[PDB]
Amino acid sequence: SRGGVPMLHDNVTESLRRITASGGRLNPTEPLPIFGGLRPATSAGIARG
Amino acid sequence: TLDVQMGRFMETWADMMPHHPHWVNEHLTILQFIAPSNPRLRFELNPAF
Repeated sequence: SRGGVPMLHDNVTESLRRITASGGRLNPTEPLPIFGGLRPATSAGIARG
Repeated sequence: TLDVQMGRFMETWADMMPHHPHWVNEHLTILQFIAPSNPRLRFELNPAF
């Protein structure tokens, strides 16, 4: 969720949630549109935590 | 022969490669090829083939 400012380095911290989100279940996205309430994809139903 | 297509060898190893390394993975301790959700595993397979 949003509020920030633009743009003179991107695609390698693009190596940073395409190279960041580590160590557990499920991990994120590539292309970056804007400004919403944001209902997306499929995840999981219940066994421990 | 071995002087020309040679070492000018990398150049035409740039019709080619700076995207760094995928099953390149060979150095740490037990976990970034035993945790849950990843691009490069559908390959390193069988006791056949």
